[PDB]
Amino acid sequence: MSLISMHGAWLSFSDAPLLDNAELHIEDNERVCLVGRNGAGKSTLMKILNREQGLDDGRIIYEQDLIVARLQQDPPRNVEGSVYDFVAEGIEEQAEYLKRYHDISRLVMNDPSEKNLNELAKVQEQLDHHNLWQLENRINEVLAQLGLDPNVALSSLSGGWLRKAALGRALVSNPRVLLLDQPTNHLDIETIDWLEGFLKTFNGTIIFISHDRSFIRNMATRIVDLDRGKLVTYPGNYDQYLLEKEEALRVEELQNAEFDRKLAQEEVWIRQGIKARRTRNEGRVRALKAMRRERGERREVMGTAKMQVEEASRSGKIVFEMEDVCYQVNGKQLVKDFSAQVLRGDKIALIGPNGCGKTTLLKLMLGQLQADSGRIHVGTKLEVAYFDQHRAELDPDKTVMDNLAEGKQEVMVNGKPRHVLGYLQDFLFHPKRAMTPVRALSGGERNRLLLARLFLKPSNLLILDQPTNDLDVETLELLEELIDSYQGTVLLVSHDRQFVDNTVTECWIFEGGGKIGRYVGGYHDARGQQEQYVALK
Amino acid sequence: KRMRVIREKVDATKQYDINEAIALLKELATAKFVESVDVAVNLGIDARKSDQNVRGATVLPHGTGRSVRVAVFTQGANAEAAKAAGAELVGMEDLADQIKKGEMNFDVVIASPDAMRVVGQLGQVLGPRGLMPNPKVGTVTPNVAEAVKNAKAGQVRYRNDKNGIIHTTIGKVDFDADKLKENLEALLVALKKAKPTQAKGVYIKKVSISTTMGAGVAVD
Amino acid sequence: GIREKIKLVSSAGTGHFYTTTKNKRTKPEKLELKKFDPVVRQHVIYKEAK
RNA sequence: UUGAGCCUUGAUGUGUAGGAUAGGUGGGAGGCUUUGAAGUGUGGACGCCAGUCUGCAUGGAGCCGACCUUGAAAUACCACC
Ligand SMILES: Nc1ncnc2c1ncn2[C@@H]1O[C@H](COP(=O)(O)OP(=O)(O)OP(=O)(O)O)[C@@H](O)[C@H]1O
Ligand SMILES: Nc1ncnc2c1ncn2[C@@H]1O[C@H](COP(=O)(O)OP(=O)(O)OP(=O)(O)O)[C@@H](O)[C@H]1O
Ligand code: NA
Ligand code: NA
Repeated sequence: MSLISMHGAWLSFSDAPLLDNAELHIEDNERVCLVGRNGAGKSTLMKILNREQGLDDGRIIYEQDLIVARLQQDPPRNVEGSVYDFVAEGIEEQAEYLKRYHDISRLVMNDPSEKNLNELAKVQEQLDHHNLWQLENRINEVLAQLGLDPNVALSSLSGGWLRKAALGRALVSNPRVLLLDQPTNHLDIETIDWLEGFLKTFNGTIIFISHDRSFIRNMATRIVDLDRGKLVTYPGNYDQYLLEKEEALRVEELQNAEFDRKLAQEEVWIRQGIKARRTRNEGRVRALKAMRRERGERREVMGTAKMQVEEASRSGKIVFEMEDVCYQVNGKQLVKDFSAQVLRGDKIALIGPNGCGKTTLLKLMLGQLQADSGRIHVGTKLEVAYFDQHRAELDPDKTVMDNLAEGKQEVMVNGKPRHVLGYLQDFLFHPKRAMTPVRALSGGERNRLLLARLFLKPSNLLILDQPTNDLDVETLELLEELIDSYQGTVLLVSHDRQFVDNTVTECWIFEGGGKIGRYVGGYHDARGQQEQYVALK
Repeated sequence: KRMRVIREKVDATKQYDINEAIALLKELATAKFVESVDVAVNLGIDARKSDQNVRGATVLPHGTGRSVRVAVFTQGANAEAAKAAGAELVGMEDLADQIKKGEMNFDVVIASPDAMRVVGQLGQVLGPRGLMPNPKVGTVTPNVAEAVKNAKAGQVRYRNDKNGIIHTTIGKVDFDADKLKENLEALLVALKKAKPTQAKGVYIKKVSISTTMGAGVAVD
Repeated sequence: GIREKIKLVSSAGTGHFYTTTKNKRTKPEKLELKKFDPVVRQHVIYKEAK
C-alpha cells in the first residue's frame, strides 16, 4: 500500500534550502507528474529517489527488490560508443548476478563441495523473480519496439534519436519505478503519440517531469508542486492545478503584504520619541527584532525574468540563397535539389520528423559542412546568433559569469555599454552565485544562460534549434513576445504547436526523399495548405 | 451441462478433513479421461519478495503414471553411460543442442555436476521453464544414477507461482485412495522441511485436491 | 556563513572520518583525498559523506 | 441506497508473429455439445474500435486441441486468485 516513502527530508546546498521538511508517497501503478518553476529542484529529487546523492537530514525507505532506473534531462557525454553499447550500460547492477552464474560453474567444474554446491543458491537467489537470462535478446528486443538499429555509432544520431536511446537504456532493466526527467524534448508528434501508449500500458509506476501542457493532461494520475522547499499535491485534472495553485499564490501574496504592513509601522515606532518618563516596552522591541530577522525568508514570486534583444544594423536584403543544392547522407537523402531564398525580416520555422536534417540544414547555411552540390551564398552584413540543439557553446566547468559574455565584464545593454554583471539580475541570477560552474546549473537555467548571451550581442540573425526545450511557460511567454517583435531574420526549429503560431509566418515542412515543401502561415495554416496540396500534376 | 450438475455436487466453500474427501472428490470421475490430477495447496509467503521464494526436490514411490525421458547434459562424455541408464538421449556437451535440434531441451534437467562444458545454450532458451540444475533444488550432481534413479524414483519439481501456490502431479486418480493420503504426507513434511526462512501467520494457507477437468475439495 | 560542514568517510571499511568544510555552491565535485587511517594504519582514499 | 472488507456467483488481461485483445502456474490430451449449432439478428455494455462477451424468439447437434510461423500457447474445472 506504499512503494517509496520519504519523511522529514532536508536538502540544502551551500545556499537556501532546496528541500524543507517534506514528504512523499508512491503507490502501485500511478503516473505522478512534478510541476515546478525553473531551478526549483525537480531533478535533484529524482537523484534522491534514484539513490544518487544527498538527503542529509531525512530517511528514505523503499522496499528491497525495487529496481529503480531513471532518465536524465541533459543528453549524456559518453557519446563516442555505439547504440547497443550505450543501451547495454543500463544493466550495470544486473551485470553481476548475470556473470557469477557462468563464473562459479568453474568451482563446480571440480568436485561438488559446500563452497561450490551452495553457490547455485546464491547467484540464482535473485534469478527467481527477475529474468536475467536474456540480457541480449531483450536489449535487441526493445529496439524492434522502438526503431533504433543496434550497431550504429551513437555519436551520430540526431537529438531526437539520442533522446530515444536514453529512454531505452533506462528501461532495459525493466524497473518497477520509472523516473522520467523531461521525457518529451526532441521528439516529434509521432514519437510523442506512440510514447503516450507505451507508458500507459507500462506495468510499474511512473514519476515524470514534463513541461508539455498537453502531455500532462493525457497522463497524470496525481500532480505534485515542489514550489519553494515544500511540495504539496493536488486532485483533479491538470487545469484544476493551475486554478488551485493560483489561489495559493494569491493568498500567499495577500498575507505577505500584510506582514510587511505591520513591520512597516513597527519601524516608525522604534525611532519615535519616548516622551516624558516612559520605557518603550521591550516586549515589542524584541518582537520587531524577530520581525526583522524573519525577513530572511523566501521571495514568493521567483521574478518573471526580464529580457531584451540587441538589434543591429539591417542585413542585406538576401540572407540565404541556395538553389540546386542537394546534400545526402550515405543511406538516405536529407535535402534533394533544394531551391529557396530567405529575405530580410522573414521568419521561418523548420518542422518535420525526427532526424530529417533540420539541424544539418542550418549547418549548411553557416557552412559548417559542405554541400554535395548546388552552392550556397550567404548574406552580406549578417551578425548570426546561434542556439544549438545540444548547447555545446558553454564549457560546463567555466564559471557562470565568464560563460555569459565570454569571460569579460561590461555587457552592452540597450543603447551603450554602461552595464556589467547586472545583466544577471534581469535573468534572476543572484549576484552571490556568479562563480558557480555551469555544470551545476539546472537544465532550464543553462538554457536561459545560453539564451542570455545571444541577446547580449548585436545580431541581424537568429538560428534556434529547439530554444524552448527546458523553459517554463512563464519564461517561454516572454520569448514568444521577444522573437515576434524582433526586426531581423529568424530561422527557428521547434516540435511544439502553440509556440510557432505566435512567432513565425512561414514553414519549411520536411518530407521524405530530401524534399522540402515551403508553406505560408503559422504552423496550423501551413498544415492546412498541406491537406489541400495537389502538387502541380 | 455436467458442470451444471457437478456445481451442486460439490460445496467447495466448506471445510473438510484429510479423509472425509476421498470419496467426496471421486464422484466427479464419471468422465472418460486420463484424469491428470492437479492438486492445489495455497501457501502463505510474501510471494513478491525474492528471499521467501522456494523451489523443491522430492521423491515419491507411487509415481505419476507417466514417466519423463529427460536427457543429461555434460561436456564430452557426460551422456555416454547415463544415456542408457535413465535418459532418452545422452546430450553431448560439445553438441548441446545436437541431440535435440528441434527440442533444444529435454523433459528433465541435465546432470553433469562435475562437467561445466556449457552454461547451456548461451541464450536462456535452455531455461525456458527453469531447467538449469542448481544446488538449491539439488539438480546438479555428477552422479548419473542420481538422475538415473529419478526414473526409478520419480523426481518431481516444485513451482512458485507468482501468487505462491505449488502444483504437482500426484499419481492420477487411477490409483487408490490411501496412496493419496500417503502422497500428501510425503509432500507435507518434505515441504515443511522445504519451508524458507521468512514467514508470517500460518504457513500452509489451504490445501485442495483437483484436476485440470475435475472439481476439488478443501482437504485440510 | 556559506560554507557547510562535511565528513570524509574512509574507503578502508574501518569506521573513521575526518571532518571539514566545503563551499558547496561553487564546488559541485566531491573531494577525494588520501589521508591516514589510524585503525588500519595505512594511507587510504577518503571520500565525502554526510 | 448509500461508503470498507469478505464468500462465491458473473465479465475483465491488445507489446508483435498469428487463427486473435493472447493473465501466472497449471497438467493434459482430446473434450464440449446436443437441456439441442454453425447462424439470424438483438440489447444495455465494450473500442487503445481489428472485436470478445450474453439475455430475446425463428432455426438449434457442429465447431474445436492437432503443425506451432512466437519471449509464454490455446475462452478446455477450479486453487487466496
Ligand atoms: N551539485 C550541486 N551543487 C550545488 N548546487 C546545485 C547542485 N545541483 C543543483 N544545484 C542547484 O540547486 C538547484 C537544483 O537544481 P535542479 O537541477 O535540481 O533544478 P530543476 O528544478 O530540475 O530545474 P529545471 O526546471 O531547470 O530542470 C538549482 O538552483 C541548482 O543551481
Ligand atoms: N555526425 C553525424 N554522423 C553521421 N550521421 C549523422 C551525423 N549527424 C547527423 N547524422 C544523421 O543525419 C540525419 C539528420 O540528422 P540531424 O541532426 O540533422 O537531425 P534533425 O533533422 O535536426 O532531427 P531531430 O529533430 O531528431 O534532431 C540523421 O539520419 C542522423 O542520423
Ligand atoms: Na537535430
Ligand atoms: Na533540471
